[PDB]
Amino acid sequence: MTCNIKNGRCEQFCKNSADNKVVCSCTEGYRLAENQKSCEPAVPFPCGRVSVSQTSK
Amino acid sequence: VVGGEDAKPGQFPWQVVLNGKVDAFCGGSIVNEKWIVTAAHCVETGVKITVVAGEHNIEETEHTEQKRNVIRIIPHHNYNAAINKYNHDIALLELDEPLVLNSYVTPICIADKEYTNIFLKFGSGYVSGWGRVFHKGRSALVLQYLRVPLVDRATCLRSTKFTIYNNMFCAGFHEGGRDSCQGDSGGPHVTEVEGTSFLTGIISWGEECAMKGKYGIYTKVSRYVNWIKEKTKLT
Ligand SMILES: NC(=[NH2+])c1ccc(N)cc1
Ligand SMILES: [Ca+2]
Repeated sequence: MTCNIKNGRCEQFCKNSADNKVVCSCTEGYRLAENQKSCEPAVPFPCGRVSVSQTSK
Repeated sequence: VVGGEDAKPGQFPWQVVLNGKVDAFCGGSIVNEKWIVTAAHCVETGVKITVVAGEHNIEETEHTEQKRNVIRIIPHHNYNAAINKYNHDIALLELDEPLVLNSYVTPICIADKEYTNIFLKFGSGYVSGWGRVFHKGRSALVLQYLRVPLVDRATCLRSTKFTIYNNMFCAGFHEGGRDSCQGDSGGPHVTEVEGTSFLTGIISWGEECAMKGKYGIYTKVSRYVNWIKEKTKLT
């Protein structure tokens, strides 16, 4: 698949290295699940995310 | 931030404030437990800088605060206040003791040079800091934030008689009333990408605040992603 087509369905980053294959990758603190496209936190607090209730309720 | 809103505690975990000759004179962002990103012009030789992470009300004690001392300053090598003080306006700060990450102290995401530039193109960014809440007025006791649309490169270059280098960019409104102001520079300009925020800029300078016709100049972080990733990498 062209890595240019909808980012290759990769949640974050997409590429094409060896046999111009659409590889996905995440950013530090995240690891790629078996869903092979989505990223999952690999640390208690990954970057760029809010983890404090925005509501008291 | 003029024309902004009060942030909820823990809404921008990566945000930090800098204290020296004056309190909250500049902002910053957490790259990781030991590194902060900020503006180069915020670091005037001599002044001892103090960094507080987990900050909300700059006046009270929320118990989420974390103070740290800077044991090193690395301004971008192309930065030269003699020639110009806003060109290559980006610097790194190494903390003495590592910050303890939690819901109030979380780093910002820095993406590839290529994506950083794509996320910037999404049009909207979030800017936050404890700077002036009115052009020439008082500062904010509580962290303020504001969403700013990206401004046309042609428009940007035509708004000032000063040279806008390709290292910087414009954001803000044509109307005015809402802008970043002094005390905010060094702070983050983030873009949210499906619930995950990435640093897309650094609040640098401007001409007055929220004045119609003029915008806020931000450092195009995409041209610096690598330098950051390099000198902040942990060992
Ligand atoms: N956006 C601005 N006008 C601005 C931002 C920072 C600053 N220090 C001065 C002016
Ligand atoms: Ca406080």
